[PDB]
Parts: sequence; C-alpha cells; structure tokens
Amino acid sequence: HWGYGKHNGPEHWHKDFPIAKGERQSPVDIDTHTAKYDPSLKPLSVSYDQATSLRILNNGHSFQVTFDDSQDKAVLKGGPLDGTYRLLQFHFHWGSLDGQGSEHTVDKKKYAAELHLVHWNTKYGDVGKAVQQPDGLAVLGIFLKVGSAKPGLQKVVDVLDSIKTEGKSADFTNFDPRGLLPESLDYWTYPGSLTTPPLAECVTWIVLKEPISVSSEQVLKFRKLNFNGEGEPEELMVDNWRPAQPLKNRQIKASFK
Ligand SMILES: COc1cc(C[n+]2ccc3cc(OS(N)(=O)=O)ccc3c2)cc(OC)c1OC
Ligand SMILES: [Zn+2]
Repeated sequence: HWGYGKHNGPEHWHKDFPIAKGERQSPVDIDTHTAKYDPSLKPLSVSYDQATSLRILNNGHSFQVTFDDSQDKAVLKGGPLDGTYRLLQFHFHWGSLDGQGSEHTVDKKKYAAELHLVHWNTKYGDVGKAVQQPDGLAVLGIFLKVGSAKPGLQKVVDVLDSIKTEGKSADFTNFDPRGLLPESLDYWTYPGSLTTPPLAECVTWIVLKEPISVSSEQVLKFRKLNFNGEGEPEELMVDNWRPAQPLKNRQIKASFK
C-alpha cells in the first residue's frame, strides 16, 4: 500500500495510479517571475462563519479535521471559481526538519508545512462525483513557516496526543477554521490534481502568497504522530509531502501584481 517510505513513496505511486505521470499533476514549483498577473481574477470569498467541525482523525498518512458538508455552511466562492464549493476537511503536510515539508514551493523555497482546506463543487451533489470532474474540487493551500505561535492552531495541537496512531479519531467540535488564515488573501492559481492517491486531476489549486507563522513547539507536535497503527513498530509521521511535478502545458496565474 502506498505511503511516503523508500519502498512505497511518491516515486512508486505511478505503478498503482498511472495518472501520477499525467498532464496536470500537483504540487508544482511556483516561479514568481513567470506567473502571470490576471486582473480578471476576482477576490476570494471565504465564508466560514457557520462552519461545523465534526471529528479529527489519523488516517495513516496525515491527520484531518472533517466538517459537516450537508448544507452550504462553510463555502468558498469567487477567485477563479464558478459556483459554490463546500468545505469538507482540512489536513497538513509537514517535514522532519523546518526546511522542508510543504508540497508547493515558491521559487524553489520549501516551507515547514502546508495546510490544505479541501472544498467540493456543489453542482456535482457529492464529493465522490466531484473527484471525477475537471472542476470538481478547490483546495486552498496555506504555507507555514516557523516563528511566532499561531494561537488559533493550538486547539488542534493539544488534541494530537489522542490520535497518535493510524485509525484513531476523536470528537472535535466548535473549531473555527478562520483562525488559520493569513491577513491577505492574495493568491496564485493553477489547474492541478490531488497530491495523494488516487491523484485525480480534478482540483483548482488556490495557493496563498502570505504564510502563517507557527511556533517550533507547535510544529514538533505534528512530528510525534505515527504512520503505524497501535501495537506496530513505531514510525514517525514526517515528510508526508509529494515533490513538485512538471508544470507541462499550464500557466500559473496571480491575483496580484
Ligand atoms: C469525505 O471524504 C471523501 C473523500 C473522497 C476523495 N478525496 C477527497 C479529497 C482528497 C484530498 C486529498 O488531499 S490533497 N493533498 O490533494 O488536498 C487527497 C485525497 C482526497 C480524496 C471520496 C469520498 O467518497 C465519496 C469521501 O467520502 C468519505
Ligand atoms: Zn494535502
């Protein structure tokens, strides 16, 4: 089964998921001097005031927080998007060291982690249908750098003890994802894919320019999670990131000059 090890990591995924070598794979390096400013791009509209978080879960490749997506409560619209996209979950990718961990890079610069807020296009009725469509998902990507603590992340950090190993989950209600956003919503956007299997090419990526800062004590709490299930050999959950993929016939657009 796929993972991030020497014998089952990203260089192996194409054997089980041939689309790994496709035409619009993610993540990519964002070359800031060749991205094109597009003044026709609208500002993002993030409406998370009514968000309802449900559960936090160790799925063996990351941890994720899931939201009620049975109504239009927490939605994303605007930017490069047509229509309304509902927030489903968020999760992180992080490194073993502070110099790596993000999936996207900016001028080859790696950040310590990357936050993905996953949304699906309500036109398609359910997330399983949306993953089959070129515009089915919109993932909002936020870089993390190590510096001052982010207070809005601490309630995530404090519960990770209870989901240390694969398959553990816990109630995680009343979490407000607005505490994870930078002050600016300036962004880059390009058409791309899921960065884990099944690697479906169904994603409009929206990558924010402005990182958020997190403290060294916060990020190293991420590094104490396990890939393994309970009662197996311990293998720390670090470096759960896919390296940058060829841009091929794609243009990265910027919302800002
Ligand atoms: C709600 O979770 C589901 C996710 C999915 C597929 N899915 C959605 C979002 C994903 C985001 C992913 O990560 S990322 N790094 O590209 O943002 C990786 C795999 C994903 C896979 C299918 C489902 O069946 C209908 C689901 O219902 C349980
Ligand atoms: Zn992700």
